[PDB]
Order: sequence, then structure tokens, then C-alpha cells
Amino acid sequence: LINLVESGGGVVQPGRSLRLSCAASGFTFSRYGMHWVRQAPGKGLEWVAVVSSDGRTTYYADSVKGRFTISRDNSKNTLYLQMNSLRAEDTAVFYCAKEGGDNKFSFDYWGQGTLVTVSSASTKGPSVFPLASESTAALGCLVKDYFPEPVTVSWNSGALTSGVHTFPAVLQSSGLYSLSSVVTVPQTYTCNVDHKPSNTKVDKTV
Amino acid sequence: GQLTQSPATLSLSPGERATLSCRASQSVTNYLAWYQQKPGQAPRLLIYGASNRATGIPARFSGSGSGTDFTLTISSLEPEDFAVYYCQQRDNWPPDATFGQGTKVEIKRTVAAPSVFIFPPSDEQLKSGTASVVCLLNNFYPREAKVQWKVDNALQSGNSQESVTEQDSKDSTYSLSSTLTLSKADYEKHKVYACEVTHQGLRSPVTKSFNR
Repeated sequence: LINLVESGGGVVQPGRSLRLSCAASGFTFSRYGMHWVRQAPGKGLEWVAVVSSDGRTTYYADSVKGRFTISRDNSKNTLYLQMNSLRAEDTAVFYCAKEGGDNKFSFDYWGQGTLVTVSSASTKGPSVFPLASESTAALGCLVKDYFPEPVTVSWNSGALTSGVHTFPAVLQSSGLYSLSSVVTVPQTYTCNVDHKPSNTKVDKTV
Repeated sequence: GQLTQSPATLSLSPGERATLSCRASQSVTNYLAWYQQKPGQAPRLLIYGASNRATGIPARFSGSGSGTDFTLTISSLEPEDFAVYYCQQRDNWPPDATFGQGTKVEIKRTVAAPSVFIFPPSDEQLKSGTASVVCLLNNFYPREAKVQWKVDNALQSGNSQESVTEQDSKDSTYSLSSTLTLSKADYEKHKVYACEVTHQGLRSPVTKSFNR
């Protein structure tokens, strides 16, 4: 019944801006205090800001004070977060949250989250390298230096799934991501790599 | 102001009882709330006011506590209950919410040693100026594992990054990837590349290596 849907997230360079939105439905929006909570990659939940139901009161985490501005529209029932002077450390999934009906010190509904990536990295497709006496053998593909997330990896157009492990991507110091996809075997092996951001497509036979 | 959750990770089998703890640094005015969160998904309210279940939350989830001590209990674990759990608090004023750092409820299974593999950088890649040496730890349990990189017997520190998969849906194991990054010039200056793995399932550490 109640629903919160966010949008506005995206990739941006340090010092620039972004405006996030959270459209509410299924409840009388104007009667509830609304918040923004973030979660940096691999970290826990972190409160960001709040705006009173009537929009007259706002409060911020010290780390965003003076840069971010929270506001709301009680006609279009939408919550906003204007983010200025963004830094690399602001990078995180941003969630809007509704103060609970039964208990306002809890968050009964959350938006799905929108990614805010603050980096000076350039949109780049990945280079795909092969990873080539024993009872079991391993092989795979090194999907290196791409940005931003995500990439999809399948083996033999999807026909091969057993024994496959596609690892979470890691942010190299260069600011570009890299990940490995492997398969163990006790046939031809081709990893299908797709990176939308750069409309890059590669089928690497290993 | 601060909420401490323990233990960091809870390893239990389906059907078992899970007891998660959250301790506030000072007495909380308003009883805490608990959230469940799965990888890549929004948190979801389980308990509020310390003991009240949110709508749609099954009876196996219960909560208790007051003052500085709160507990979240899952009477009997179902496969879909293995996730991360956070406790949360908030006051009228100031209005900022505080979150515990989370407790991961993980599936416990029999010990499984990882099979190890080491991959030299491809000539294709070397053709670009960089070298990535990869070490794979396939299907192991528990999660704790030690990966040590050595180049001509020099312990490598600070030039590797690793990644771990989520607990496998059918065998409940973990798999890990460790990538050692060296400039191509340095790669060519050394001969022996070794990845040593220490794990409970391995009665002796396992070393996989190659000579450039």
C-alpha cells in the first residue's frame, strides 16, 4: 500500500551537484516526518537528514551540513535532497525513509535506494583478459578497468552456470573497477561481458 | 548516540534459534527498532518499540529489552532469514537516528577446504603495461581464510585486493579472489610467484605458485 520510489542518483564529478527525489504514495505524506539515510559501499546504515511533516524543520548530519538541503512538496508528495559540493566520500546508496505510524522513532517504509557515485573517473568499457595433472581445473576472465558499475558476465551465452563464480567488483586505486569470473571443471569456454555505460560488448573465448 | 551490536557474525543452521544483541552507550529514551537487510536491497522494518512486530513480519521474529540492552530473537531460522540485521534508535530532539553496525546471520555448515588456483597475468594484459596475478579460493567454509602473496619470497603487502562471493545458495560455501597488482616492469624482474592459503579445512597451508 505505502510506497516510496527514488530517482536522481547518478555518477558525478567532485564539486558538482545532484538532486535526488523520493515520491510517496499510499499514505498522507504531509503528516509524516521524512528522512534520508545512506549506505556507503560495504558499510552500514548512516543517517543523513530529516524534514518535518510541515517542512518547517530540518536537521542534518554534520558531514553534510552546508552542502545538502532537504525539502519536500506536500502537494506532489515528494521528498528531495539537493546535494551540492559533492565529494568522493559521499558515494553511497541513498535511501529515503518514512517515520513509522505506530512508532515515529522507527522507519516503517524505505525507498528502494538510489546510487550516488562521486568520481572523476571516465566512462570506460572493460578489457577482458583470459585466466588460463589435477582432478579439477579452473579458468575464467579478468574484467579489468571499467567504470562505472555494473557489468554482467555469463558463460557460453548462459548455457554454462554450474561451478561458476563471478566475484563482486573492487574499486582499484585508479578509480576504475575490476572483477574476475571463474569456472571450475572436473568443451569451449567463452565469457560474455556486457557493460552498458560504454555500450561495450565482448565474448572472450578462454 | 552509539549502538553496539554483537556478535559481528552469527553462524547458525536452519531451524536453530538466533539471538542478536544491541547495546546503547547510554539509556535510550525510546525503545529500539530492528531492520533486516539483504544484499542490494532496502532495509525492512522488523521490530519497533523494542518488542512490536511491523506489518507482515512473521511470528518467529521477536524483540525485547529496555534501557541500554536490547535483543532480537528468531525462534527458528528459515533459509530466507540469513541476512544482515541492524538496530536503530532515535529521539525527538535532536532528531538524528543512530544505527548499530549490523550483525550478519550466516549459515553454518561442515568445514570445507578451498581448492586453490593461481593465474599468471596474460600475455594479452602484459601487452598493455600491467600485470595482475590472481589467486582463487574455491568453495570453502568457514569464511575465515588467510591469503599471503610472495614474490621471490618477499611477502607482498598493500598491493593486493580481494573479493568474496555471497554464501552459495546450494552448498553454503564461500569463494574468494585475490588479485596482486604489479607494474609490468616489476613483474619481469622476479621469478617465483606464490599464493599461500591458510584455512581451517587445510591441515597444512596450501601454496600454489609458478615461475614466470
